Amino acid sequence: APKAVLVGLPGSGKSTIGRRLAKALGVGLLDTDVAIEQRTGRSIADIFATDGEQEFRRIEEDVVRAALADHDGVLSLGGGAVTSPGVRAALAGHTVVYLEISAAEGVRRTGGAGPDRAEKYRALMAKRAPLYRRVATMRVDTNRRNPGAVVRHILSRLQ
Repeated sequence: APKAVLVGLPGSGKSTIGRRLAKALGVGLLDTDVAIEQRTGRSIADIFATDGEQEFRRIEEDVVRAALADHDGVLSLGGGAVTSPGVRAALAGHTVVYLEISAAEGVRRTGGAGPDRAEKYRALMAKRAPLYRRVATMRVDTNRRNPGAVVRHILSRLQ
C-alpha cells in the first residue's frame, strides 16, 4: 500500500509535491500515467487514438490496482483515474491526499465561438473536484503554500 496516494488536477503542484513527498519519506514515487506507458509500451495518445477511451480506462484501472498493491512509496494518480468506479472502489481504505486548488488559481498556474482555455479547464475541474473530494482521506490546500510547506503539512497527517 502506498504511504500516500496523490490526486489533483494540473496546476495543483502534484508533480513537485509528489517528488518532494517521496524523498521526504525515503520511498519511491510512481506515477500511473507513466506506468501506463511502461506497461503497454505505448504512449497515452496512442492507446487512446488507437484503442479508444474505454480501453484506456481499463488499462489505467489495472495499472492503479496493481500499484495500490505493489507500491509502498508515494503513488500519483492520473487526473481522470477517479472517474472510473472501479478505481474509486480500489482506493477504499487507502491514504488519499487531494492537493486541492480553486479553478481560478489553477488557471493562473497554467497557460502560455466555443469555450476558451480557461473555460475548458474550469469545466473539467467542476466535473473532477467532486470526485476528488469523494475519495480523499486528506484535503491539502495548495492555493498559496509552497511545495515544501505542503509536504510538511502532509507529513504531519501521515500515520
